[PDB]
Amino acid sequence: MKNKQHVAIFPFPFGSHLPPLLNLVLKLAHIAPNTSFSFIGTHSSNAFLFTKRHIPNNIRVFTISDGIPEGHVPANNPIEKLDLFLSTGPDNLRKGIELAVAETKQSVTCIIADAFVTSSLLVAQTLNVPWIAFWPNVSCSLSLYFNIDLIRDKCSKDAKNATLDFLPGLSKLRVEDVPQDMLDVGEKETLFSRTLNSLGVVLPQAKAVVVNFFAELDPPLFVKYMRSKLQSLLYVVPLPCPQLLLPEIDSNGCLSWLDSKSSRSVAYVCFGTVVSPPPQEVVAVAEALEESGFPFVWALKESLLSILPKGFVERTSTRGKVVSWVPQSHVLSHGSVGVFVTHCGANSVMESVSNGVPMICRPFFGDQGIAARVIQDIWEVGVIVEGKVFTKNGFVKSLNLILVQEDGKKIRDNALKVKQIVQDAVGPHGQAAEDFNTLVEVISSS
Ligand SMILES: O=c1ccn([C@@H]2O[C@H](COP(=O)(O)OP(=O)(O)O)[C@@H](O)[C@H]2O)c(=O)[nH]1
Repeated sequence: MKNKQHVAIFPFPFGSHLPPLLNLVLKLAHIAPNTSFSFIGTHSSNAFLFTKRHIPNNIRVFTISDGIPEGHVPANNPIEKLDLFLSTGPDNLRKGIELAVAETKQSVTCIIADAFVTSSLLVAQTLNVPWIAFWPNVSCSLSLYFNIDLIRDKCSKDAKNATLDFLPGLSKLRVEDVPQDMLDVGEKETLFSRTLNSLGVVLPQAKAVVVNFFAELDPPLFVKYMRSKLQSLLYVVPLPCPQLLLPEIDSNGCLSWLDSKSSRSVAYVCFGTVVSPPPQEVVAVAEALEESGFPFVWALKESLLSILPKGFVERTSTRGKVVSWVPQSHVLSHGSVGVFVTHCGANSVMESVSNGVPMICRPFFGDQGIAARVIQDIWEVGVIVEGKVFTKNGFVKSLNLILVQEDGKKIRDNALKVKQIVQDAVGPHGQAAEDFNTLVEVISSS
């Protein structure tokens, strides 16, 4: 009998949403070489993922519109391109289905999609195939979308430090941690925010929800609560499969520089690929790093070099490296790194906890605030920077606490314990290995 299984995949075609989904598809394609996987992105997302990359013969890449008409120039803000893509609706996605069907000569039997591409659920329903939602954001934020009215009410009435006890397992979360996106009502709403707010209604329609994280790290009560809301909740280990990686390079010599440093002594600083930090906070980070005396690696976009203090890079040249880009996952895996100063993007957080590196957190947008709260108050593997924004004195204090002070010992110890938990979770007999098998069988059975 001819195998005719054919999975169509729709990433949210933007930045750090891309590698985690390719990673899952590579693992699925490897274990089911007789199954077709059709990865449907935009011209820009495909260039981002596939330019210098060999892919398995059962993965094929297709291109759909990004929703930016020729001639249009989006404003310099992270949401516009997201809105324009989402505005293309299910018909754009169905152009991708068409291309995949024409190439494979196989009808689609199953769709895997980043949960933000809610239009692909309509596509799956039209085709009468299961829809599998992929969740690469902070795992704990799933609960928010089932409690929007309660959350809005509490954020409008109660104190900023009031806890969200009505969320099972997440009583440590506070009003101040809530994504502003989900509170905005009226002109401030965007197609993006409206799409995320629909997740409470969208996600229970998924055959399964696949979380790009470790179940062992989420509060068990939160996991139980989410199971009660979904048809199936699966946790597939987010660590990279062999074929996701390129040969590691180091054009800045970060790793060799780190080799010259002592165990857990270096502060690694990075705000990710999206955050445009306030210039005043960039200056504060520099002043604090210099004042602290600690060795540091700061991955900083080169457009921001002009606003660093005059002579800062030069004065700190013998103890610090300020560079445009680093192999971050390999930097975080280096024994010399003692703290990660982060915006708390989900992928950065994953890389940090899996490598036993404690964090100093300054969440900027989206669900970073949720991640920061989990890091400080649940896992207890880091702190939210003193004052909630970078200041020279506050950041210096946070650096001292984690890197050197006896008062930071508990956090340092916890980071190591969490690393061991992750190491024990990725084993062949782990529940995550079972969840992966479960997902493979959903695809097989489709
Ligand atoms: O100099 C850098 C800066 C970032 N990253 C990677 O970019 C991703 C950042 O995604 P995250 O979800 O942390 O935040 P975002 O950039 O999407 O805000 C992570 O995989 C980082 O390891 C990197 O490799 N080198």
